Amino acid sequence: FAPDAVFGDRVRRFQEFLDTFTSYRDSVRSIQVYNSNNAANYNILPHRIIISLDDLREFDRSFWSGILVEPAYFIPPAEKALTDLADSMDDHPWKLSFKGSFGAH
Amino acid sequence: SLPAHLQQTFSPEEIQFIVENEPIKIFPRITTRQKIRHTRWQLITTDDKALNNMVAMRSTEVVLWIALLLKQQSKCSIVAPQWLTTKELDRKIQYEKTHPDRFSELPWNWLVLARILFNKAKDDFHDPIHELRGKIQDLREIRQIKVLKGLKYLNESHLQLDNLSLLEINELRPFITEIMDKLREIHTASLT
Amino acid sequence: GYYDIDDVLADGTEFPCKFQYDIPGLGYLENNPGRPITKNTKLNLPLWLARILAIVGPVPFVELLPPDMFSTKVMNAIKTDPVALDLHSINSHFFSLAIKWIMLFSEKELANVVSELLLQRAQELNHHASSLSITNIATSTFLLKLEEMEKEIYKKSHESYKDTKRWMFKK
Amino acid sequence: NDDDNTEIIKSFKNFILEFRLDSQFIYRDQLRNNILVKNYSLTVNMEHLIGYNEDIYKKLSDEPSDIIPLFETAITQVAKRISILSRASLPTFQLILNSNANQIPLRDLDSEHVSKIVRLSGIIISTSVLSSRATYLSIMCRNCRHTTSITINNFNVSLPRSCLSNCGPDPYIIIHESSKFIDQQFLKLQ
Amino acid sequence: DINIDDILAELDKEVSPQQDFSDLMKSWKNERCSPELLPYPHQLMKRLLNRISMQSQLIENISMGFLDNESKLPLLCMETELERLKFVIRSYIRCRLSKIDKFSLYLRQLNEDENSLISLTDLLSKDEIKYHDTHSLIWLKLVNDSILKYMPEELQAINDTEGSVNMIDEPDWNKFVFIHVNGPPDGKWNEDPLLQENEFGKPCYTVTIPDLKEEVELTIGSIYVMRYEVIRDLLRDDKVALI
Amino acid sequence: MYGDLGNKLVLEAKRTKQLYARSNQDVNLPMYHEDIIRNILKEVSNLRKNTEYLKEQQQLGMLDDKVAKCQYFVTLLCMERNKRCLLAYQRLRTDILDSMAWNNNGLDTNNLSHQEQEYLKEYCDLITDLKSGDLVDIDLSGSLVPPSDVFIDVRVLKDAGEIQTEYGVFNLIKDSQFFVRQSDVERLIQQGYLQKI
Ligand SMILES: [Zn+2]
Repeated sequence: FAPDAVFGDRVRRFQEFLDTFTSYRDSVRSIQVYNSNNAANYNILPHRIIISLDDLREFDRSFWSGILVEPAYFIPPAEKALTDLADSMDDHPWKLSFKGSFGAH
Repeated sequence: SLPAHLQQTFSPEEIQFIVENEPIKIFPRITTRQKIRHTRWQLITTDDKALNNMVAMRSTEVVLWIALLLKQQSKCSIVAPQWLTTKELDRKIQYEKTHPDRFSELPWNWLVLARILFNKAKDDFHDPIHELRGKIQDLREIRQIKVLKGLKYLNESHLQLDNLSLLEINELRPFITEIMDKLREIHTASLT
Repeated sequence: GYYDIDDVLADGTEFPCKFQYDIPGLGYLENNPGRPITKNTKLNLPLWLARILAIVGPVPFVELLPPDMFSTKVMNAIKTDPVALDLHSINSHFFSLAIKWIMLFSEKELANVVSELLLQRAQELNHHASSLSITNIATSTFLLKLEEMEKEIYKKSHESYKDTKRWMFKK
Repeated sequence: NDDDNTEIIKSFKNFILEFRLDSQFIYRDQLRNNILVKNYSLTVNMEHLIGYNEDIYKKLSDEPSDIIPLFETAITQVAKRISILSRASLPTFQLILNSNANQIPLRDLDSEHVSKIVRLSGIIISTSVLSSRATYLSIMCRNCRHTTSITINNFNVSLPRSCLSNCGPDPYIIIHESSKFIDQQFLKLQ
Repeated sequence: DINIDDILAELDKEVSPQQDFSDLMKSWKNERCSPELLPYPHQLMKRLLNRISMQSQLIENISMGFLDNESKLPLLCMETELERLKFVIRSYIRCRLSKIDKFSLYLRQLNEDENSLISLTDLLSKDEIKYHDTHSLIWLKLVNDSILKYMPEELQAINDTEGSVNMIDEPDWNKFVFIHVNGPPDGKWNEDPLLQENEFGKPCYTVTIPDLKEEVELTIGSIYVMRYEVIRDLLRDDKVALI
Repeated sequence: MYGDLGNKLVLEAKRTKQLYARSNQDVNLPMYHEDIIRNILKEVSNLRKNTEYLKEQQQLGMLDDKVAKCQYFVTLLCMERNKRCLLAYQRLRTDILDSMAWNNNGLDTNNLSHQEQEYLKEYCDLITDLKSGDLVDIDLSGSLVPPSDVFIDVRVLKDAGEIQTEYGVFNLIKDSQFFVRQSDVERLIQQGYLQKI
């Protein structure tokens, strides 16, 4: 098993997650338009999203437990997919944050 | 009127009592068959004939509690059932290792009878008893792994446990029935 | 069972009720027999009472608000890590109360989640019940996080294993 | 050397699998019961090890720092054999020793006791935080990315000095994602 | 070759105390594990108690003959036989007395219900009828004087079925039990109507879990954990037995 | 509030259940909670007086089709709850007394109510009625551990002198030891005079 061979599938699964729970797309676009307005109007929101980890569990438990137990192999594809989502919005690497129900962690 | 711990299961002693009612093959060391050229057994729970017609080292079959009562004295030797030998137990171990899902078809009394005969008839085995104890231990350990795998699939509906021993069942009974009962109660509560 | 003591105790736990009518004289539930209860009064009542006032009315006399023990917070905590969760600290009778709540309001989601919780905890409970001395701290911690329902199942199971081990090894 | 190590390991596997008193296989049962509650260790009474085969205890007491790792390895193999179905993972089990040998008071321990098993008593005056020690290092060469791994046993270790087939003067680095670690604590006994 | 096994069979063909003890063992094993109070084997128990009396009198007579060839071993087997047999009857009766303790009000309901297909004197022994009646009266007197004297006339009934919780405890009919699928008590698989072929051509019974609307094939000679109600009539006909 | 004393009483019930369930012997059951029971019974009498007051005032007619219906239903439910708590407590102590009857008396009295004392007497009379009737050939009050051995060694734990049995005697000399039929000494093992197996 080598991580690179599964990176693409992990990317598209997190992309499907972000497409499903569209509140994260709305958050990305809200940050972008806030920053664009404040850049032009002459203070800046960061390129960071807090995902409810419960949403990622209810979507795909395997990927969720991947984020929890093997983040070194699961956060980079998730952040790549998020950066690609931000790129897909109209006109820098985006980062992730987590909330909820960590259990034994 | 029935103790709390006997309410819905058998004690291990009761399991032994059940197993003790099985017939077993013995070599008598007394002669009771009278020649043509005195007390008879006169039982009511089991067949009287074999005990009344014993001859020394003509092997014959009697109920196990009588065989043990005779083997408490020197007056008998209890022949091990064919499965309780090194080669046969090794075949069952290989079956258990080869078929992860199934339990091997050891007889339902196997742990109980192994315990009984290793303690009360330690000198009657053709095989060295330390190897038989070792292989009985191998079997119980492997079967316990399979039990743990099985408990991952408890249901509100039913379960199947093809060749599990009477003692293994009785050990698990006040857990499996309780958990499947509570899964049923959760499930049926949801129905309109 | 009618005389099942752990059921009598579970019925004694309290749930959030919202009254749907202005009713004189019931103010003793609000600790004063001389005043009415009013519509949209929000009050905690024992389940043996709240179960009934939520069905008799027509609009029933009480609506039962979602209790915290079945809130989205607790359900998410259940759905991540069933064995690590301290159900006893959530509610000592959580399974009996979940069964009663599922029966009172037919709710497939909660029935599934509570079934999943019970099964996944039953595995760990059987592991600690099966392990015997020849108490271990890893067992001693886990038995704190068990409900009274689960403590009963544990004692019965562990006693069965211990009795079997006793019989096998002592002549 | 590893032929003799294999024979030592097999001897300990037989000690776990065969040692029995009054119809109970106490070490098989203890190992299983420990595995169920997920503590991966075994407590061995050295009276039983002596009683089983005093040659084994002679090997152990002659040089415990080489023999204890082999005993731990034997415990892992039996652990798998009694808890995982053969042909349908666990860490390296800690060996814990119980003993009734004559105590040496703390002030008498000196150069003659170096590398010997020792029994003593005292009062713990301090307990440090849980430092992390490697059991297994994943390793690779900084230049040619030759990849290997080093298993470590904590009885007295290093990285290799130069690459195992130019790679520069001191070439190896650790890969922490596939390396494995354990808790280590310091106590001060008075 | 021409098969002849039936010809050989028609040539070869040319109650017992042991079966009674085996039926007692079956009754005891089924009673201990079932939630319901099973019907009493009236005739079997009459015969067993007769045999215990006669065997005791025999052992007495032989002991007198010894006191007033002389091998003690058969007497020892007779003595410990009667001890083992009396243990089985004792355990069986004590168990179903405990069940009567649990279901005293439900059994009273079956007695009161004129529409019932079960009469209490089918289900219970004469001694169990005595025990049920007088234990019910004595417990009822205790709680009447202690407690129910002080309740209003709305609430003095001890068998209130309409209250906020039902006072009558009944058997948990869908309680899970272990069973071994005997098949018919005869070897005549061809004679059993419920028996049928499973996949792989091995016999079975199909039973329906009514809540789940699901069929399950109880194949002969294998062990299942089943809701008691779902198997209840197969158990009534000895096609399965509780482990 | 009207449910509380019932909850106190059934918490008492649960604690005495655990007390009995932790040991192999019959633990002597704790004191009968006369005070909490009297407080509950007085509370029930007050709830009865409230129903009487209300069913009087249904002649005066205040909003009775709902309001009197509600007050009546609530106080009725309070009485049902208090009955359930009282009967749960009494049924547990009944169960433990039945257990003790079969274990010993059918072969600490201050802690019972007088109803419970005469109940225990009547229940022992019932057990003896069973083992004295038909089925008499089985000592129905005997043990439920299966007979594993017919002959046993027994060590005399307390002195009792010369006693006869069916065809002989035992002189129960302190710290003597017999080898004897178990069925001839079982009564003395139950009565605590003989030690082994
Ligand atoms: Zn290199």
